[PDB]
Amino acid sequence: GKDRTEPVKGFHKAMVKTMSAALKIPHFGYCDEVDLTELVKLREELKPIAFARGIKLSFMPFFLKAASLGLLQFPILNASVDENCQNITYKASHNIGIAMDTEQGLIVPNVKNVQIRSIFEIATELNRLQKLGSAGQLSTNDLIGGTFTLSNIGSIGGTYAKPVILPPEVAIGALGTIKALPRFNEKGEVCKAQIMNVSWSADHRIIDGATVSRFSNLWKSYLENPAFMLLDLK
Amino acid sequence: GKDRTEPVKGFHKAMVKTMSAALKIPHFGYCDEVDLTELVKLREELKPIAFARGIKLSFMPFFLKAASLGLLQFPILNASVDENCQNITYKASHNIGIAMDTEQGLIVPNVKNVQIRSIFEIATELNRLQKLGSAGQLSTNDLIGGTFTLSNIGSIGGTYAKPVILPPEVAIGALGTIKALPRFNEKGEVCKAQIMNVSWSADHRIIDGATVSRFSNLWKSYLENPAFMLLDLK
Amino acid sequence: GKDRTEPVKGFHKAMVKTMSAALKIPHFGYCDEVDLTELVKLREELKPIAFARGIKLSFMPFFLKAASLGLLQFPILNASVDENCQNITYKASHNIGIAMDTEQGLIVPNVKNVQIRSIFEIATELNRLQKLGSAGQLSTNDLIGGTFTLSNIGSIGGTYAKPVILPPEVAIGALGTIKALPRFNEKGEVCKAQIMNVSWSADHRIIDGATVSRFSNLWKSYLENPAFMLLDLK
Amino acid sequence: QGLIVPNVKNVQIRSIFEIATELNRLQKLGSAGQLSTNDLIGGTFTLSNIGSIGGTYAKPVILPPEVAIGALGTIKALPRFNEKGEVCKAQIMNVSWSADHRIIDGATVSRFSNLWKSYLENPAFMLLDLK
Ligand SMILES: [Cl-]
Ligand SMILES: [Cl-]
Ligand SMILES: [Cl-]
Ligand SMILES: [Cl-]
Repeated sequence: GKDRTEPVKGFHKAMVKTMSAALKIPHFGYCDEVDLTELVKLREELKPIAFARGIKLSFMPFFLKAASLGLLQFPILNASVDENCQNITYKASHNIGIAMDTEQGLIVPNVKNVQIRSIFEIATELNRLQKLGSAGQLSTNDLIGGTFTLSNIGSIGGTYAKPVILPPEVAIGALGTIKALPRFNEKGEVCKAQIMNVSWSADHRIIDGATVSRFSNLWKSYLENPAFMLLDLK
Repeated sequence: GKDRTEPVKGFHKAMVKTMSAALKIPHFGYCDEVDLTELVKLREELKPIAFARGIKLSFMPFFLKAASLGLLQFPILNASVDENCQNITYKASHNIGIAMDTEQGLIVPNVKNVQIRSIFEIATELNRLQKLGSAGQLSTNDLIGGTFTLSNIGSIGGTYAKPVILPPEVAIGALGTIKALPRFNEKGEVCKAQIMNVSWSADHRIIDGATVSRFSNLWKSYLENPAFMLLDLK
Repeated sequence: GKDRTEPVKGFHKAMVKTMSAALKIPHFGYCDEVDLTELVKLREELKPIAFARGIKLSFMPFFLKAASLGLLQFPILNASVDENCQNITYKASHNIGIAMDTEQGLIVPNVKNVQIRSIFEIATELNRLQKLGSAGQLSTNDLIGGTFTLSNIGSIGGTYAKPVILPPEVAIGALGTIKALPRFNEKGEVCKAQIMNVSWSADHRIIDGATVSRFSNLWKSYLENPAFMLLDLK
Repeated sequence: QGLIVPNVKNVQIRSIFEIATELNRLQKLGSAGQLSTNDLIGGTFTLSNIGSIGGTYAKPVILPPEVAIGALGTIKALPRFNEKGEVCKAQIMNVSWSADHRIIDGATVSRFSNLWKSYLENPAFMLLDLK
């Protein structure tokens, strides 16, 4: 009825500080659309195997593994920079953060070493981080060491977005809602295509547009043609 | 054929300062598409009732009422924040600004108290502000006290945007051109759908992704299905 | 397979400076889609004539000429601003930059005086700049005096982007991938339309929303209706 | 020179692509009669791709002291019912296993076979557990 004023208190303090720190990073946005039809079908095919094994199989495990595969080719996107971008540290480990909101705000735990983990393992670690995350039970280790972040806004809504890079990282993707839209196939006939938008933000002080674009294409070729991931997995 | 220097003077100075103060806000962007097929139809129907009552009715009053509805559920989006973001003021009134550009620069009049006004009353207030706005006669009271802003860029053109938040507000939305596109219906058949793009920017220091996304979904559902708006109005 | 730290050195130092400088600019984003079906056709009929004169004709010359035609009508976009944005210098020459990444990232040579050059002249000049750029042999003068930049991200991939303005310029545009989509014609029939996205960033300290937008529609109208460009060419 | 059987080492930590690379290598060497001791030794299990020449089914001979071997026949397009019940082009291959029945029982080879098969009938199934 009247205006209420309140302290930003406690845990809400971290977001203020994280997001303010991101003012120092000149964001270059790059977006695309990804045709996820073959992926949607694929997820359906593996749904029963993963249920049998006790896991719920979402799309994220696929996005994560493709991102990682992509980071092998473009390792500069899995790097950090110092106070004034004097120096860059390339990080061997793909510790990929998953953005979450809680009643206490923004939390980003990461799956460690995605580069040596299978899609099934990634699914398992996601379930774990999510359960812990919703019980307020994430460890310090779950939160530190993140090298790269994906944010599935698409689980609530949206198409395109402009996500905020988390210092000290240099890049973040936001995934929008998967939507059936009319699109042409190779014969030029109108099909049902499952279309997802992706939006990357990159620190343009050390990531040029070709890097992020080509990374995006590789990420996207992997998801549009899942079998392509098969080639180099062991 | 020749270069020319000029001072930024007078009313142009104000835009320099607002936009410069916005640099302190870490902007998070979130976008969506909205099916306005029922609303376009609904609007054609109310046109003559408005014309009879002396009012040009556009889409904005609907966008305004629906924003105020969502803000009731997500009042943090109608809030303000202080010098270095240590206190939130949650603001009772929904003073929603309509961003206009004048032969004089950026001007943001608002509709006071949208939460206690009807679409028709909002339309009346919009007509008043346009009369005065395009004549250069907006008054101090019409300009001040804004809590939240929408910007109808699509009255000129466009799809998505990155609007710039007006301090000390925490969010702003931009609406694109309503435009007919091929889209699937429930039966999986190809229809004409009146599609509009929405682009929100929010102060990620105190507004997380889920809040802007859920707000946006709510706003969207009020517009995709105007019937829902019926339920709670008095 | 461990971390490697490294100095940002040599040429990459320039990208850090430029992009850091761009933080002082409150970027406003405006985006749209452009129907290039006629243009694509048009280019197909011209390739032969230009191949016959020893010039590869891409889309870029068209985009450049149209931008140029638009800047004649909206000259504030081809302007520069000083230290805390107190004076605007309107630039007579349209020296449009073409953002390129080399094996050393960001290089932005420009075509001098687009306002007085033919599309064929612009193609020619773009060809000169490619030859040089990929040989790492662009000269000083090729790189200075830029007044406005285009960045054709879509020659790799992409739909929308949030490009970074290059001080002391006040605007840049990014062009996405040209992609066949299902679109209604005037009869209300589903057609194959050759669609491209454009994303504009502008310094909202001195360029307002209506200015970017109307400039964009003009540019867009020149491309959707290439005949329109004839009217005032000499 | 007759029968020669090199093996790809430690397949379980290699990708399809590395395996392909090793095959081309062993194929090259084999042709030039240049295979090393180390290439020929230590095999634990054998495949014979008879269908690079011909055949459907086969009875391949186990290589002591291994306990199993698979022969692969020619991939042929054959008419087969789909999920509906309509005739389709199906790309059909035969596999014949021989197993030392002193220690390998019928369910084992068969259950092994099914697993292999479904990996190949639904290649996406392999995506799932590779690293
Ligand atoms: Cl920026
Ligand atoms: Cl679309
Ligand atoms: Cl930011
Ligand atoms: Cl900004």
